[PDB]
Amino acid sequence: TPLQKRLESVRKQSSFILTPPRRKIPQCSQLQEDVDPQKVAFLLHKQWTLYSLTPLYKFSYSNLKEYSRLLNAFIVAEKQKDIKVIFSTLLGMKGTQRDPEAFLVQIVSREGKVLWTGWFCCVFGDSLLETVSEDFTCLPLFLANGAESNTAIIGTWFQKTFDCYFSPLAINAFNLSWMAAMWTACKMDHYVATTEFLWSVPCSPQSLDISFAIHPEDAKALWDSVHKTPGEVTQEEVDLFMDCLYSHFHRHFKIHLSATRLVRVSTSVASAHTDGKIKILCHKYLIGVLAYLTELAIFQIE
Amino acid sequence: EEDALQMAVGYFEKGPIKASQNKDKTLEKHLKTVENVAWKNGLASEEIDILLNIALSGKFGNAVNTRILKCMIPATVISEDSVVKAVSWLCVGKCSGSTKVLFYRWLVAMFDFIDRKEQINLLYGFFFASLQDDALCPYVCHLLYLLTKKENVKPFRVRKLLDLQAKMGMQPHLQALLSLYKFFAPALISV
Repeated sequence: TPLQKRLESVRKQSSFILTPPRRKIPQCSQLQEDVDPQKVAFLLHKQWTLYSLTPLYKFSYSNLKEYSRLLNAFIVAEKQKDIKVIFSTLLGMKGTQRDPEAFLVQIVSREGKVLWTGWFCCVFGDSLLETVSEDFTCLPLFLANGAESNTAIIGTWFQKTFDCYFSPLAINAFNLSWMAAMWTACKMDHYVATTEFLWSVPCSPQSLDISFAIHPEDAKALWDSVHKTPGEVTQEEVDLFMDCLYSHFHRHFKIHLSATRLVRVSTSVASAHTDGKIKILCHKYLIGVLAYLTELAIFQIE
Repeated sequence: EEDALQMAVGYFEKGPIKASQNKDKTLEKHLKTVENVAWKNGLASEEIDILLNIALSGKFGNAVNTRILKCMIPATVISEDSVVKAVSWLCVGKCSGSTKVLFYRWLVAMFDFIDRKEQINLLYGFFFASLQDDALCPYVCHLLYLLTKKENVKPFRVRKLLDLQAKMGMQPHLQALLSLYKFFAPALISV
């Protein structure tokens, strides 16, 4: 039950049974229970460097202050090789009631100049929840905004004290196109930003990039052209949205965007990159954007 | 003769050097030639440890001239370090700072040879409080590196080492002591 179940999960995932998933359109998520409006709004329009974090062994959301002290005494120790660390549970960034509660790790420098504000969450991640034992608080996602030097040091502290490991989450152009399609499929209003897809042609001498930055309403009326089954988005529908982009770019510029790869998909819901510096979370659909991000971090974990 | 020669030296220790009829050195030089063959038995090393440094003649050259080659033949025993813990007593006599440096250098170098390192480990704070000395620090740090155990990592010692690091400069000896205390109960963190 406790380990062989993960074995079967890995076996099934590697077996590669048909996985065009009829994922539901991201639903307008009313801010559940106690989500701190100031804290949650602080996490929205901030660029998170995506990481896939293995379950924290012997972790507890009761011993926050002593972990904060141990990590603060280690951060300033790496400067020896002015800084405050405040572990902060978020109380509402979870998909199911059984998910581990999301907690923050903020490097606060006199005033509240939050230098790093790292963030661990497990939302709709009940595929790794039912595979870890009770001692592991599985938080597949890790969201660090501060400098990579502080991230790659708090990651080492977490590895040392919880046996949890940080593989840098990289959203491939497949998942990038997927999340591009569902985030224009939302029922949002007052589109914050233009729906931009940053492509990158695979030239060996040069490094040309393309920004297919649709008007967010024009990318919605274009999605409704390729949207036939309601509620769920199909891989056929996602590929048809991407192919409508391809055949409307090649119609003008005569270069095949399908021969390129997505590197970033800016959307009024959430911007998303490939190299890891992915999650800008403009709109408060984030319980679904982070659901996709955790279910993608689970994939890298398992 | 080695025992008898050092009792003869002790006879020189009960009287002034001027009032003595024979040289204080020449007998100790014969002892040094003996050390070139055989340095000091456990009782002999104990005795030459305990008396030649407290208050008596023990000239800072003559005491060091022995302490260079005063090392044990078999090993060092508990009674060796006992009465010389009254040499680290550091007072009117004090076994002055050059011979003190040589003493802690000997304590580091012959630390591989103690019958019971646990007894000296229970003498941890006596050497730890001698670490405040600048001249003794580079060698007392090594001695404590070889002397350390978990029972000797009380938080007041951790904060004393941090106070020493703040007051003094960044030193490899203090860095080694701090990394070791971090290897034990982590009241401090340093890499």
